Amino acid sequence: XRGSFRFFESRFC
Amino acid sequence: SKVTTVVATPGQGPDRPQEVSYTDTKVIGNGSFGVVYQAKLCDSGELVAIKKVLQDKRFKNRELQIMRKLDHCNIVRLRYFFYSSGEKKDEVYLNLVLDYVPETVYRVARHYSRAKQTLPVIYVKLYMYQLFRSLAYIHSFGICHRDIKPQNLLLDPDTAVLKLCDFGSAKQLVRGEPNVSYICSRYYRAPELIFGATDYTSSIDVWSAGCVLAELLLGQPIFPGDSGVDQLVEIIKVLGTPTREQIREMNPNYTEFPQIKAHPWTKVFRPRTPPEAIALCSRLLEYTPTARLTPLEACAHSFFDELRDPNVKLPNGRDTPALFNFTTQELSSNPPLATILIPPHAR
Ligand SMILES: [Cl-]
Repeated sequence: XRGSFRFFESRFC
Repeated sequence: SKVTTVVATPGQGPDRPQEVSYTDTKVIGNGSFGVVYQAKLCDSGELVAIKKVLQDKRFKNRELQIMRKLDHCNIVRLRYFFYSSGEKKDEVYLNLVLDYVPETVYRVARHYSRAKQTLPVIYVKLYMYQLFRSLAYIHSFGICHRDIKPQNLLLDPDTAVLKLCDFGSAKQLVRGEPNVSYICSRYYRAPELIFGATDYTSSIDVWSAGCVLAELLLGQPIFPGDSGVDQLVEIIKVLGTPTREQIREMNPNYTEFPQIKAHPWTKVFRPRTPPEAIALCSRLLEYTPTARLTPLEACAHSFFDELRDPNVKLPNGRDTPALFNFTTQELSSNPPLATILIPPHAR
């Protein structure tokens, strides 16, 4: 998705 | 891909360094001021995070000093730290070996928001309660985090355990010592900071926590904007303009408002938002910093009553995470609240 995230990847992407 | 063996110092207690081997290092993300790697400890196979920050040749590392003092189930644990060197010269890194947590409140919130789905209020309760416990704990040392935002709330979504992380902005606030806010409190910036206060207190973290709550209830930030000026316009849309008395409470040095009334709190959130969640939010997002609930008072709020029910379970059928393992340190701002915070079934 878009925005400022802590990790490059997520199961919630 | 090779095995790396370092001599690393355990986070807690006096310095007793140990040989620690790890492998499978890869960049996974970033904190505010350091790259975060994942690694696997060769001994136990456990995944850890390693945050690599530049070590100043002349100044102590404040984040390390703070993290060595902390031991709470809702704060990421500093397992070890060690130093490493690049080829440059004076290029030294401090490596913080932290417990690894795979997701964040922000990722879960964004998933629900982008799907146009309300995050279940049981999760709002669990996440916010654990955040408030972590704040009660750090504030008891005089430590203000100064970067409370959902990307710094690590989450195991299956166990619902939340851990506060990223102490790179944190500082012990001492009455009479002025402080600044140039590189910190940018995400959910308390209004006293927008008004230029240098005498602010740990209640700036409670403002931020209120912004997290409002965002989980709304599915979007309540006060969006890059600068404090932009956020202030959005703050006025809800709270109206601050009164002269509220300005004095925020920054008594602020010399240079139309009276604009607040918007009713029940009209800010969607219908069917639980009334106690709105009541809690109204006691966090207050102009007057001393009017905000303390973290421990927030934990005791009626919004969290469901967490104190003897039969509460997670939606996946598991038990809730630990909620009642309080310590003296954490209770120290108001020990009589323990009677309410810990129902008889939990002690
Ligand atoms: Cl994130």
